Amino acid sequence: ALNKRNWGYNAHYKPELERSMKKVLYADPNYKFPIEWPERYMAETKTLEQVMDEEENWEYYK
Amino acid sequence: VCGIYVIHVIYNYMIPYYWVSTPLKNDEFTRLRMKDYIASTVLEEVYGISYAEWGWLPHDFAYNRMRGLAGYMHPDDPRAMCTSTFHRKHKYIEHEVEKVGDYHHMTYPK
Amino acid sequence: PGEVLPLRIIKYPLGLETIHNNIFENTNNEGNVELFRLRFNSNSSKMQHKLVQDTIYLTLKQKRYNRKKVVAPQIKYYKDDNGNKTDLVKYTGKPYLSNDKLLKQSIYDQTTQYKLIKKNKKRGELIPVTLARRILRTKKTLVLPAHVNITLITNSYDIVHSWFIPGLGIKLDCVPGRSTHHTFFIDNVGFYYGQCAEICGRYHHHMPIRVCALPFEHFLLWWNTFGLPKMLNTVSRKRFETHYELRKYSW
Amino acid sequence: IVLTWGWSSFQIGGYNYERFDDNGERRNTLYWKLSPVEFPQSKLWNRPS
Amino acid sequence: ALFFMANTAISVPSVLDTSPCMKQMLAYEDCVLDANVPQQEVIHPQWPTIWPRLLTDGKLLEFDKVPFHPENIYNYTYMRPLTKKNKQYLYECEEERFVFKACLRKVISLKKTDKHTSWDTAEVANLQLT
Amino acid sequence: MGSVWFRNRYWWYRSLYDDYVAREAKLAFGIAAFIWLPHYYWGIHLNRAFEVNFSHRNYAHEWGPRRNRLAHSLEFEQFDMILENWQDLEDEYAQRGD
Amino acid sequence: MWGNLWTEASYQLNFNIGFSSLRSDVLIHLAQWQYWWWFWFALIWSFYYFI
Amino acid sequence: AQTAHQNRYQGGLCYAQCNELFSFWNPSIQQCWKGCDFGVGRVNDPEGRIEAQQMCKRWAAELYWTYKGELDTIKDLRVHADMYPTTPQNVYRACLAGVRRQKF
Amino acid sequence: MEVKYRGPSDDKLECEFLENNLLSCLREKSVQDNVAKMTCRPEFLVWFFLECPTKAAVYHDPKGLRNIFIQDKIKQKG
Amino acid sequence: GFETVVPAPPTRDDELRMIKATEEQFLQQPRYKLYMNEAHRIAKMNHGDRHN
Amino acid sequence: MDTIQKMNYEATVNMGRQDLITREYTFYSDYEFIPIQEDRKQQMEDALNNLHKIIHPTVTQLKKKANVQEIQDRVFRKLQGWEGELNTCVFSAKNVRDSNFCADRFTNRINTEGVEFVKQILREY
Amino acid sequence: RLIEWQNESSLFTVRVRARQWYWIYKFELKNFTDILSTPKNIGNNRWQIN
Amino acid sequence: DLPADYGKMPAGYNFLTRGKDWREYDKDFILRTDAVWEKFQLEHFFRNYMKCFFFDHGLKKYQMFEPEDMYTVVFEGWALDDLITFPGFTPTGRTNSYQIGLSPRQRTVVPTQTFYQMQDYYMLCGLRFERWFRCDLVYHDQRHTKFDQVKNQKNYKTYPCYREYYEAQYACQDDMFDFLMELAYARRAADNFESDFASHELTTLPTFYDTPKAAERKTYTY
Ligand SMILES: CCCCCCCCCCCCCCCCCC(=O)OC[C@H](COP(=O)([O-])OCC(O)COP(=O)([O-])OC[C@@H](COC(=O)CCCCCCCCCCCCCCCCC)OC(=O)CCCCCCCCCCCCCCCCC)OC(=O)CCCCCCCCCCCCCCCCC
Ligand SMILES: CCCCCCCCCCCCCCCCCC(=O)OC[C@H](COP(=O)([O-])OCC[N+](C)(C)C)OC(=O)CCCCCCCCCCCCCCCCC
Ligand SMILES: CCCCCCCCCCCCCCCCCC(=O)OC[C@H](COP(=O)([O-])OCC[N+](C)(C)C)OC(=O)CCCCCCCCCCCCCCCCC
Ligand SMILES: CCCCCCCCCCCCCCCCCC(=O)OC[C@H](COP(=O)([O-])OCC[N+](C)(C)C)OC(=O)CCCCCCCCCCCCCCCCC
Ligand SMILES: CCCCCCCCCCCCCCCCCC(=O)OC[C@H](COP(=O)([O-])OCC[N+](C)(C)C)OC(=O)CCCCCCCCCCCCCCCCC
Ligand SMILES: CCCCCCCCCCCCCCCCCC(=O)OC[C@H](COP(=O)([O-])OCC[N+](C)(C)C)OC(=O)CCCCCCCCCCCCCCCCC
Ligand SMILES: COC1=C(OC)C(=O)C(C/C=C(\C)CC/C=C(\C)CC/C=C(\C)CC/C=C(/C)CC/C=C(/C)CC/C=C(\C)CC/C=C(\C)CCC=C(C)C)=C(C)C1=O
Ligand SMILES: CCCCCCCCCCCCCCCCCC(=O)OC[C@H](COP(=O)(O)OCCN)OC(=O)CCCCCCCCCCCCCCCCC
Ligand SMILES: CCCCCCCCCCCCCCCCCC(=O)OC[C@H](COP(=O)(O)OCCN)OC(=O)CCCCCCCCCCCCCCCCC
Ligand SMILES: CCCCCCCCCCCCCCCCCC(=O)OC[C@H](COP(=O)(O)OCCN)OC(=O)CCCCCCCCCCCCCCCCC
Ligand SMILES: Nc1ncnc2c1ncn2[C@@H]1O[C@H](COP(=O)(O)OP(=O)(O)OP(=O)(O)O)[C@@H](O)[C@H]1O
Ligand code: CUA
Repeated sequence: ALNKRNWGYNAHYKPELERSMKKVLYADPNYKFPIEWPERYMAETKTLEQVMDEEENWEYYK
Repeated sequence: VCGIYVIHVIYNYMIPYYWVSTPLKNDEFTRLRMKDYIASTVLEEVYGISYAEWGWLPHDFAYNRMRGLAGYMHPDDPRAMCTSTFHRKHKYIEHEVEKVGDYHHMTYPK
Repeated sequence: PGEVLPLRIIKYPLGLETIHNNIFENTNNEGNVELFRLRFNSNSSKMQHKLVQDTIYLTLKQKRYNRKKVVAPQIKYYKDDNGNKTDLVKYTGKPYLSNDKLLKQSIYDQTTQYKLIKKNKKRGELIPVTLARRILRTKKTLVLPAHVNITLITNSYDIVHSWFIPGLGIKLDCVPGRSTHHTFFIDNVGFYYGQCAEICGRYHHHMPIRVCALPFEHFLLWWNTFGLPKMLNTVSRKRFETHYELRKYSW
Repeated sequence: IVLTWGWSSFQIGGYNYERFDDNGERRNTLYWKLSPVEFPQSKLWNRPS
Repeated sequence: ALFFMANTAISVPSVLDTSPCMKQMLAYEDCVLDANVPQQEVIHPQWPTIWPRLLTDGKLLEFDKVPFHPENIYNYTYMRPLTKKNKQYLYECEEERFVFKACLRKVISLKKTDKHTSWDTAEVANLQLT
Repeated sequence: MGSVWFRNRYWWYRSLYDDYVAREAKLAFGIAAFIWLPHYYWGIHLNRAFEVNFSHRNYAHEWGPRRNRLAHSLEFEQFDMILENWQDLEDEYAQRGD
Repeated sequence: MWGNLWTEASYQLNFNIGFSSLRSDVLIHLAQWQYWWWFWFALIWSFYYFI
Repeated sequence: AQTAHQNRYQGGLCYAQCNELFSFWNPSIQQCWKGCDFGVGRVNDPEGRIEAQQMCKRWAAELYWTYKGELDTIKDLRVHADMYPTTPQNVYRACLAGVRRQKF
Repeated sequence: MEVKYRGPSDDKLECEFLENNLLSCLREKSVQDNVAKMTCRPEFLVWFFLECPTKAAVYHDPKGLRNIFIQDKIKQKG
Repeated sequence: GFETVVPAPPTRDDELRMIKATEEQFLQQPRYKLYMNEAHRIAKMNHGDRHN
Repeated sequence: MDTIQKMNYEATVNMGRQDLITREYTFYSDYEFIPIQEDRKQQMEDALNNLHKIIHPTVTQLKKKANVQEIQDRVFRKLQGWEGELNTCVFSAKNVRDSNFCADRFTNRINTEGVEFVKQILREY
Repeated sequence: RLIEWQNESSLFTVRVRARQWYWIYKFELKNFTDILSTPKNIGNNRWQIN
Repeated sequence: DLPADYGKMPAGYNFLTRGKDWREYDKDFILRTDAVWEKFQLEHFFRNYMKCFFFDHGLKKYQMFEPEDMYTVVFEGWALDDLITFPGFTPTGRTNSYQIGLSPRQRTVVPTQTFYQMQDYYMLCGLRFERWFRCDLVYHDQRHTKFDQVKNQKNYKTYPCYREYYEAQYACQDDMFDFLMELAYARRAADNFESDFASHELTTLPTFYDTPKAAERKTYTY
């Protein structure tokens, strides 16, 4: 437990302002990031048209 | 001392050179890397990072830490495997990294 | 020699490409992976085409500075040169870089100034090498980024040479027939001069080197504006072409 | 001749150079924090190089 | 070796950042990175006004008399208008953007005046000495 | 230090070189105890200068681009304020219609 | 000289005794090592002076 | 070089298990050590193990260029002695093996 | 990296060019780039403030900006 | 030839059992036999026993 | 088309037309043989496609490249023996009739013996 | 340790050729894409690839 | 309490703050006493660092030249050539001012560890070129038929030997690559495959890797 470290994984934004909406959105357990952290650093495979269609059809979880 | 050093150099560099001299059907790369590991991973040019503070000052130590991480980022490197880790703080004083392993990128030390 | 046989059966290599974890790379039109290929020879008494040279290199030739007899004015012609060249002259000027970093029109004879400074320049006992670069002038300085590793592959055309930069303390022996690889890392923004450090012959003394390590933004600007256009100048060369390339590849 | 001059000349010279010449600093520079440092004398001129 | 240098100046600390709105800028940049918008112009806090078309059409450059031959998704990232997902994940970062813009406006409003007397010897107050 | 640690000092002198320079070797300590102070202090100063240079290099490498981006954003914000004022003036002009 | 950014790294004078430049990390390390090389000769120099 | 310990002996039994798993000339031992470090303090937790696996995915992606879905579509996750870290799939497999070998 | 100091140039031609670029950018941004052709140069917008503080102050001045807008409208109409 | 069925990834209990087995083997390794930790260590030890 | 498109089309056509210009150059001292006919070429391609169709399920199901490599090596040894037979027969063939006879023999030998051997080895695997 | 044994890890490759009596520097075509794919450091030490 | 839809973008929301009051954000940031001095220093540094171009009173435009030494810039400012119009750091006017690092490495088919001890890399270059030519002897004539060199570039597939080609190019200098390309041309013209000439495997010593069951030789574990 003492030696446990994050090693730079999933080091997303950590809000400091009290009224920043992220400070509540990240607290919300049912929050989906735009892309998974491992995939955030991997090359895209879908074509431009497919990506645009997926983004257009995407719906916010709330 | 010179004779022992020369014997070690021979064992690592001269005799293994003759093991493979033609293309190999099976496991050619494996055998080539087997014969090359003993020569390319000699401690003379690998050991020393464990006591890098002898020559690297704190700020210089952090800069050289990031530089070495970038240089040895390549996974396929037995020399990097045998080299001492760069994920550590200067023993005298650290100014950049407060805790080891608490980064924003798995590769960049900062 | 021996003639190309009428038919050859060639095994398709397997496992060369690990993309998407697909051992088989060739699939038949009917939807079946192909393990073998049949290659047929027609017109056996025929020549074989030479391998097409598909290697593109941006090449900079660094040579010693050449004296200028006359300082020609900057002249720009009209665009849309559908012919060999446009005789009409759009702009003609004599810009000079002032101490204010402005290209102002010169009110002096540039050739006269050049001749006077060539003949009777003022020197001193303790003059910095920066202001005294007599035997350290070249053209097309090599521009690199700073704070990043670069792989330098050293070689020679005729005999052994030495690429020497004392400012960086880097000495690389360029030997014919060898492809020695070196790691190059400049941890600061700076301009470095150098000379050759291996007897080569007539102009061993006069063979300088100029290497400028710049912040990545300036390096990328220089690349896009001077080098990247040249890499396609061999086939396509125009202002619109350069604009298209720089818009298509934006960093 | 042997000891005191040899072991104090370079340090005295560097101290005086820092005093009276700003260790050869080239002025007209901006934001010393970002600017490089012009080091004091470090090569022993009195010692045989 | 062990103590060949014979001394280490541990006292000399890492020089502290003193820029006015560095923290706000870094927070906004981190929020934008989390949003993961392919366009880079969003790095500027005033992107919706500097490039208004980024929300409607996405055409930020006039491609007149110049060919437009995209090859993949990384060719003309600045020519693609923001989608609903990008707009949502950027709206989630408005609070940081407002603070950053307010800090920038305050810095702009602040001006030099003859009242200041330590302007010449401001390096000590800036902590340039070690 | 040296011969005193040995209970056979004659053997200590003989087995090394069969030569006797002990007088000078033991009188040199007094001079050596103070000949090093100027060099040591100048070296401390030089090491501090090197440390400051390294810290400045690290700070530049890490923050110079950040400062440039901050300045760029500040100028863009100035332009944004000017643009807001220009939009207000244009709206007023459209409403009035000279 | 890249604009107002002076990229020149060597400003040695006609009678330079040290390295051409000290901006490079390698040269900085070499200069520091050379300076501290002569620091560890006090006892030997005193002994030779007495001899 | 990129591990959490100055020498492999400082690391616990996981480093020895990695050495046994991979041949002495195979540099996948370093990736196995990275997996061990990721799994330190997480294997004994149902969420910690998944977090360590995701850390392995991220580490492989940062080490080598990779596409989306390759690591998910890897056919066999097992590792043999002569497997080298020449591909993201191999790096990920070695990291997973290290995480599995990790005890605490 | 040593950067040498140099105050704003305040060159007449340079500031005129920068002011023309700024005016074009303002005209396009007022309509939100609803124009046949775009001529905005944000880099030159930055350089305008970096190099010509006097014109920036005039633009910030409510009266100066009003006069500039009136003159621009008159020129466009004529 | 034919390929055997590949088992699903082991669970934490299976990992613990494997760790215990490896520890038992390491302890069983004789002290006076100097064999390096590697994939072929057990094969090398068997070869050495046959050679002895 | 734009200038870039025209250049790309020109490059593609020139790269494809290498044989067009290479045909004009021929060597006098050359053991010229009778090329295999187009019908026989298509028949042999169809036989190869049939072999690939028979082999596709087992190789696709297999997950280790070693077994696929062994199967490929064995099938290649058989096909290479048959290829040597075909080459020696066709090269000495003195007419298109003999060339067609040799090609028909080769393709029939494939379709029967190679098919049986492939089925046997696949069942073994 | 810093100035050697890092050829495998470099941003791009430059070929330096020496001739009688000038230098030649060659940038391979892959250097263009290597430079285009350079990671950017933004935010609190975060890295992004565009 | 929150409205249960906190963070949702309102329909038709526009990213405009034309009439926003910034006084409410004053307490969310802290400015040091030398904010004005810092602003002026930032402006000075940006102007003197990012400005690699110079305005010309003749063309009424910004022009630039390749990096030059201080001697050339100072003592030959009146004699300059190759001036080119300044195009801007980025097409859209954004900032390229970032700290760059090292990009993730490319997967390797022929490892450099085969001859990594040698810094010359001549053996590695030879091996990589041999492997590339082995792949070429298979795919060279199909390159123009069903690969990148097809006329219909829309349905194009990357040449299978691309990675081997790039690795060989990296390992080989241009002159050695030209030598090897001449050898490759001769070998392709002869239509010679190394398989039909190789008989040294008979004289090579046996090893565990030569076992008749290569597939069963390997042992897999989790
Ligand atoms: C060109 C010209 C210019 C130069 C150009 C440059 C040229 C470059 C050339 C480069 C050449 C490279 C090679 C260099 C080497 C060459 C060597 C060579 O050729 O000659 C061979 C030469 C031959 O040997 P040597 O040097 O002659 O040996 C003699 C000894 O070194 C000497 O020691 P010794 O034991 O024989 O005699 C001394 C001893 C003998 O004296 C004694 O009798 C001992 C007494 C001990 C007790 C003292 C206290 C008693 C108190 C009593 C009560 C008092 C009253 C009460 C008061 C109470 C309150 C105050 O007394 C002492 O001084 C020792 C005292 C202990 C010190 C530490 C004490 C710490 C606590 C404080 C105690 C005292 C103060 C407090 C007092 C009370 C406070 C309350 O050297 C060698 O053998 C080889 C040397 C190789 C180098 C490494 C050597 C390591 C081994 C140790 C020796 C180190 C020193 C010598 C090094 C050599 C240089 C000096
Ligand atoms: C009588 C007392 C005996 C004492 C026992 C020790 C001495 C035994 C006899 C001499 C041989 C000593 C060999 C030691 C090293 C063996 C292994 C080896 O070479 O590799 C390790 C190392 C090499 O390590 P490496 O770099 O190859 O590392 C291998 C591991 N990887 C690949 C992962 C990095 O050997 C050397 O570096 C040799 C350097 C030359 C000098 C060696 C001096 C040894 C110590 C002094 C011995 C003095 C003997 C005097 C005898 C007469 C007087 C009594
Ligand atoms: C057995 C033989 C062994 C021989 C070993 C080899 C010895 C080699 C060294 C020999 C040194 C000889 C003495 C040199 C004195 C130089 C003093 C000098 O200029 O200052 C240097 C140093 C240089 O420091 P600086 O501050 O002047 O300048 C540094 C350089 N700048 C400024 C450019 C960065 O200054 C001092 O040391 C200042 C104090 C000097 C005090 C002593 C003055 C003595 C004057 C000469 C002797 C007296 C005159 C009559 C002599 C009659 C003799 C018969
Ligand atoms: C720079 C500051 C000093 C740093 C400390 C460095 C010294 C570290 C200790 C080294 C001990 C091992 C030395 C090996 C070589 C011994 C050779 C020899 O003749 O020994 C047999 C001797 C035998 O001497 P003997 O006189 O009893 O018998 C020999 C005579 N016949 C043959 C007639 C019998 O044993 C010793 O006395 C051992 C002495 C060890 C100390 C070193 C002696 C040399 C002078 C330096 C003294 C240093 C003191 C250090 C104190 C501790 C500080 C941490
Ligand atoms: C069995 C072999 C030994 C074990 C392996 C040791 C390897 C690691 C250390 C090797 C390098 C040692 C030198 C470091 C740099 C200092 C050099 C120096 O001062 O030399 C000048 C000195 C002489 O020059 P000097 O007289 O100018 O010394 C400086 C004088 N003042 C203080 C006035 C400035 O060297 C010597 O002759 C003395 C020996 C060196 C100094 C030793 C100090 C004690 C430390 C313990 C030594 C015993 C070994 C253990 C080492 C600790 C770590 C394990
Ligand atoms: C010219 C006459 C030549 C006559 C002999 C020629 C025939 C072949 C002889 C082969 C002898 C092999 C002996 C192996 C001994 C292994 C011992 C051991 O346990 O090692 C374990 C080590 C490490 O392996 P390990 O320790 O992991 O293995 C476990 C070992 N046991 C079971 C004991 C625990 O083995 C090796 O390192 C492999 C063998 C190394 C051999 C080194 C040879 C050095 C040669 C120097 C240069 C000589 C040039 C001569 C030029 C002549 C010119 C005319
Ligand atoms: C710790 O302190 C120390 C140092 O730190 C400074 C050290 O560096 C060092 C290292 C130093 C060394 C190893 C020694 C270095 C060398 C030294 C000191 C010697 C240097 C000497 C010189 C530069 C002087 C050269 C000598 C000369 C005679 C030159 C000529 C000068 C003069 C005045 C005479 C001119 C005459 C002529 C040219 C000839 C004219 C006459 C004739 C032809 C005769 C005609 C005949 C008739 C009959 C009329 C040490 C040892 C040290 O202890
Ligand atoms: C002290 C006791 C311990 C043992 C001491 C051993 C000392 C060995 C001394 C050998 C001297 C050989 C003759 C003198 C040669 C001097 C010049 C030289 O070495 O030239 C270099 C040359 C290498 O040729 P090159 O074309 O450069 O190819 C190498 C590529 N890396 O070099 C060569 O051509 C190398 C030739 C090597 C021949 C080796 C033959 C024996 C092999 C035995 C295998 C191991 C088992 C048996 C060991 C028995 C030991 C007695
Ligand atoms: C012609 C020759 C005649 C004989 C020789 C006489 C002396 C001549 C002059 C010698 C040269 C002096 C000048 C050059 C060396 C000193 C340089 C110096 O002091 O630099 C500063 C340095 C510490 O500064 P730093 O913090 O690193 O940098 C920031 C500065 N604010 O300073 C330091 O390191 C701090 C120093 C603190 C004060 C030290 C006082 C020493 C007193 C000694 C008493 C007697 C001996 C005691 C010995 C005890 C140990 C055995
Ligand atoms: C006084 C001045 C003169 C002294 C004589 C001259 C020679 C001096 C030699 C150096 C002395 C300094 C001490 C030794 C070096 C210490 C630093 C070091 O090298 O440490 C790293 C490494 C051990 O690292 P690592 O294996 O990871 O540690 C885990 C241990 N369980 O280090 C190693 O490789 C460790 C090697 C251990 C060897 C042990 C030899 C037998 C002694 C065992 C311990 C003592 C037994 C006696 C009783 C102790 C308890 C009372
Ligand atoms: N085409 C390739 N691309 C990249 N790496 C390869 C390639 N071929 C082999 N390797 C490396 O060589 C090692 C051994 O290759 P081998 O042919 O034995 O693998 P395999 O049977 O396909 O399966 P595995 O990936 O499990 O080893 C591979 O693990 C990989 O490290
Ligand atoms: Cu070229 Cu010396």
